[PDB]
Amino acid sequence: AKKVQAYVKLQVAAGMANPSPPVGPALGQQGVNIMEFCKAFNAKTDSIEKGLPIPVVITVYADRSFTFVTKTPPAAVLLKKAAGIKSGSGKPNKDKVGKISRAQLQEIAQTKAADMTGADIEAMTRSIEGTARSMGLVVED
Amino acid sequence: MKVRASVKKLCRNCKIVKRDGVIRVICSAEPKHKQRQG
Amino acid sequence: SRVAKAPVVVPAGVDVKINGQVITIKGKNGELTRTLNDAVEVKHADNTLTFGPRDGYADGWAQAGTARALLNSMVIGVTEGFTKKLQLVGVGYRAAVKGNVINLSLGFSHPVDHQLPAGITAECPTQTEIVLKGADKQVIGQVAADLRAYRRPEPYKGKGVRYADEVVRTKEAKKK
Amino acid sequence: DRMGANFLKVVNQIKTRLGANPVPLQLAIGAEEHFTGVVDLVKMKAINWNDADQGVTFEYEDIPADMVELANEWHQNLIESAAEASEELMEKYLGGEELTEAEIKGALRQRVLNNEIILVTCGSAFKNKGVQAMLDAVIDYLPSPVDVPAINGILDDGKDTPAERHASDDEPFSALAFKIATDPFVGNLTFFRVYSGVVNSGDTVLNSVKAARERFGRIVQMHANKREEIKEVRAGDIAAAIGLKDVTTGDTLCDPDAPIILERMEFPEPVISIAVEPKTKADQEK
RNA sequence: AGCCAGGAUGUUGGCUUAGAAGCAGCCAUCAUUUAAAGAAAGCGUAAUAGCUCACUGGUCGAGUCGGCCUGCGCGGAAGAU
Repeated sequence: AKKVQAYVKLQVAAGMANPSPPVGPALGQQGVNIMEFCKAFNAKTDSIEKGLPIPVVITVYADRSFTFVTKTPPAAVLLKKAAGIKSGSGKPNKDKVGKISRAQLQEIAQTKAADMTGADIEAMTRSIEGTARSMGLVVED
Repeated sequence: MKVRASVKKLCRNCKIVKRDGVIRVICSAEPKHKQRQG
Repeated sequence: SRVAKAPVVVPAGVDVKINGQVITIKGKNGELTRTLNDAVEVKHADNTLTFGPRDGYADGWAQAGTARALLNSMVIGVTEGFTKKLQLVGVGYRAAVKGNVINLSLGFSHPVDHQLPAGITAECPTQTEIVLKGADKQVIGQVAADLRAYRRPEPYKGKGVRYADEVVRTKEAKKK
Repeated sequence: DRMGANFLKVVNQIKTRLGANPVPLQLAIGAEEHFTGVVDLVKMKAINWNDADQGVTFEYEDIPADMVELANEWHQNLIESAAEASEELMEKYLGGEELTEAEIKGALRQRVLNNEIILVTCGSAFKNKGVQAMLDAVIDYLPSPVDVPAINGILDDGKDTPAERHASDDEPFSALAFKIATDPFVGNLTFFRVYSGVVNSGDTVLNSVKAARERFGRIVQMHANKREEIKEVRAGDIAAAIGLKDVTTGDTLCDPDAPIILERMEFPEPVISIAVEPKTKADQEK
C-alpha cells in the first residue's frame, strides 16, 4: 500500500497487553496513543486461546493517524505449536524426529487462503516442508 | 593528522586526494581514520 | 565528456562583456566577473554559451571544466541569490545585524564586531539565526566560514556555531 | 544579571514541564547588564536600586516609557487572577469596577491556602537588586502561623478525632523536634520551633511518642552561629530544646495532661554504603 | 555518477528466548512474487524507530569499470662554523 514512510510487520502473542520492549519502537515510530492499539484488537482477541505469536502490520498517515492489517498466525509457529516445543532447530540435517503430513499443512493453509492473497497453498507446501528440514523434522504421507 | 608511512584505505567511506603531494585520507564521521605521509 | 555535454544557457537580464579572456558579467544586482586562464575558448554562440579547451593546454578540460560550472552559478547568483543561514547554539549567545556589521556574543571578555564586505546584505531574524545574502558563490561561503571557525562545533555538547544544513556528530563523556 | 536569563521564558516554562499555573507579578526592566528596574505590577511602580552600594535607595517611580505596552498586556492578566480565584471578582472583571492594589490581594492570599498559583519575582541577590523588594510579599503571600490551620493533635489509639488547637498563647504547650545538631559543650542540641504556647525556663518536657522523661535546660538562640541564651521562649520562636536525654525524628515536646502527637512519616533510606576502617588499633576504640 | 526511489514482504529466524527480534555469535543458508529484495554489511543500539547496500523499477542518453605487466615520477628522506 504505502511507501518509504513506514511499513513493518511485527506483533507477537496478544495475551500481553503492554507493548513488549522490542515491539515498542514499531509503535514508537509515528506518535500513537499506545492505548489505542490495545483497544483496537481486543474485540477479536477473545475468539482465541492465546499462546501463539499473531502478526499485524503498521501503516501510517499524515496528521496523527495510522492503520493496521489483521491476518492469521503464520504456519511457521503452527509447525511448532502441534510439535509441542517452540524451538527445534538445533541441527537441521542431523535430527529426524516428528511427523506431520500434508493434510495438516493445507488446513492451516485454508486459513491462509481465507485471509491473504500471497502465501498460496501449493507454493508454500515446500517451504512448510522447508521449515521442517531446518528444524530437523520429518514428513511422510 | 596522524603520520605513518602507510596510507591504507581503512574506513568504508575513505576518500583519497593528493593535497600538496603528500597523501592525506578523508573519512566522513571518523577523525581517527586520517593519516598523512606516504 | 560530461562537462562537454554541459552547455550553459544565459537568460535575458544578464549581459556578458566578451573581451576575450576577460569576461565581466553585467547582471541584476552586481558584476560577477572572472578573469579565467588561457586554457579556454569562450563563445556566447546564440543564447546558450559554448566553450572549448585550447590546444597545448589539453588539461584545460579541467581548467574550463571549472569554468562551465563557474559561469552557470554566476548568472543565477547575481539575480536570485543564496540564503546562507547559520545556527548559533551557545549559552548566552546572540546575533544582531546593524548596517553591514554583525555582533558576536562569543563568551569572551570583550565584544567582537567585524565589518563585512560588499556583496553581503546580512540579516538576523533572531539571536540564534542569521541570514547572509550574496551574489558570488565564493563570497557567500567565505564570510560564513570565518564565523564558524571562531567557534567550531563542539562534539561533547553540540556547542558552537554551525550551518543550517550541517549536522554535527556529538559524542558522550563515558568516563565522568 | 546573567546572559540567557529570560524571565518570561522560565515562568512560562512551568506551564509546560511542571504543569502548574504561575501568574508572575514583578517583571523586568533592563537588558541584564544595565538592569535597574523590577516591574511590580500591582502598584505599577519600578524600583531604583543602588549604583553599586550594598543598600542605599528604594526609589519608586512610574513604569518607564520603554516598556509601556508590555506592562499593559501583562497587567490585564494579573487582574484576571482574582476573577477565577474567588467567584465574586468574576462580575467586576467584566463590569469594570476598579481592580486596586489592595483589593486583589484579598482574593489571592486565599489562593495560597490551596496552592494553585505561585508568586514569582525576578532580581539579583548579589547585585542588591530585588532583595529589599522581595520582603513585602512575604507578609502578604506567605502564610503566618496564626493564619494557617494550627497544631492539630489527633489522639493516641482510641478514635480518629483531629482537633484544631489554638495558635495563641491560650493552649497547652506544643512543639516538634528536628534539626537536632551536636556540640562538644553540652552534647546534643536542637533547632526546634514552637508553634503556639509559652514555656518557662526549666520544665519536665517529655517525648510522648517513645515513653521517656527529659528535663528542660538552658535554651540558647543563635544568629545561626552565636550562643545567645533564650530564657523565655514565646509562641513562634526557633531555639535549642537543650538537654534531651533521648529524642527522635519529629516527636512531641509537650507537658503531660495535654494533647499529644504521634507522627513519623517518610522515614528515608540512606542507600550508598561505604565501610570505614581505623588507622591505629587505638582508633577503633574511638 | 546524482534527484525522484520502493527499501516488494512469509519471520518472532531459532537456540538459551532475559534482548541475544536480519544488526552478539554458532548450525541451516527455503523462499510464498521473482520487471525491484538477502532467512542479510555497518551505523541508530539492551532491542528496535532513523539512514543505506542490495535491483537502480523510472530519468540522463554516452562510454565506463576493476585488476595483471612494464616507462618513468611523489611520499618514505632528520644533523651538527
